[PDB]
Amino acid sequence: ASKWDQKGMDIAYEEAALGYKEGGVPIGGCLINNKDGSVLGRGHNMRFQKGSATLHGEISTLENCGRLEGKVYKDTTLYTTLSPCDMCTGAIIWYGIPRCVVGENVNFKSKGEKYLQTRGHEVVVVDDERCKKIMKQFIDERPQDWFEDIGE
Amino acid sequence: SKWDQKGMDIAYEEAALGYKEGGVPIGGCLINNKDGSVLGRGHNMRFQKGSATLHGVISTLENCGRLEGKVYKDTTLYTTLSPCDMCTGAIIMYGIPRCVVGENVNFKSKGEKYLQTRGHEVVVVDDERCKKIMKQFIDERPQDWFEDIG
Ligand SMILES: [Zn+2]
Ligand SMILES: [Zn+2]
Repeated sequence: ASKWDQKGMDIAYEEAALGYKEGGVPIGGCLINNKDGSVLGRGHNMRFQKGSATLHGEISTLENCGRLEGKVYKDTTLYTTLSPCDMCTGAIIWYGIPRCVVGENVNFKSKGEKYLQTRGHEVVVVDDERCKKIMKQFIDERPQDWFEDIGE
Repeated sequence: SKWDQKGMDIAYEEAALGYKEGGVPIGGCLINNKDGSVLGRGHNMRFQKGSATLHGVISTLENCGRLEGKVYKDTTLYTTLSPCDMCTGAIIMYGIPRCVVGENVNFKSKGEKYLQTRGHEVVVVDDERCKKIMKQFIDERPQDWFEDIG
């Protein structure tokens, strides 16, 4: 485990909770440079905040980093409170982000988690209970909104 | 399919429009398969908005707005260039069954095959207009191109 994992998941959960407060889906994340622990960006799901079909927590996080050179992505970790969907898996693959740390994969899991390993990326599931609890609360109280985010 | 000509004409329109704005000439649109209605269209906004994620497919899907998951299940996504792993994942996640690609000569990624692997139909039309405009951008601005896909 990398020394910044605790920092990364803390920030990612902060983003998920902030997003929950604003009325949206409690999925957050951030991008951390593995060398020195700098936070390149952070964000949360913007489906309800901005009416966005594409701004998942992982995409929002990457957009909030701005355009980075390819070399930067190559030594980063992306932290996300929920297991990534097929789109966010593709983003991680496309940018070449070597490490993906997942809060939990209990309330949601896609084929992207294993496809990340197939494409050579390290996936870490921490099984964070704070993430599980906030995500389970949203699902339980707004289930119809929940199925829209995963395109069911 | 009867809308393929219309869909590629719109996607090319978007790509040429984005080229005139100074951006990457990659455009697309989403078409409902039953009646041929355009659900949304867009182009790559990398240079227009300093965007890391707003590829032509992602831009196109953003411009449709939030839709019910079932709407996507009988649509076709048109794109002027073969999609990257990210746009491929968007097509997979949303359940868009059909993808019509203008050309995969100037660019082709693992996402074309992965799309078929995951049960989606991928059709490459080898449009010459798309190849021409994309080749031009690559030849005029190879450093921007390689900074993006290299
Ligand atoms: Zn996602
Ligand atoms: Zn793409």
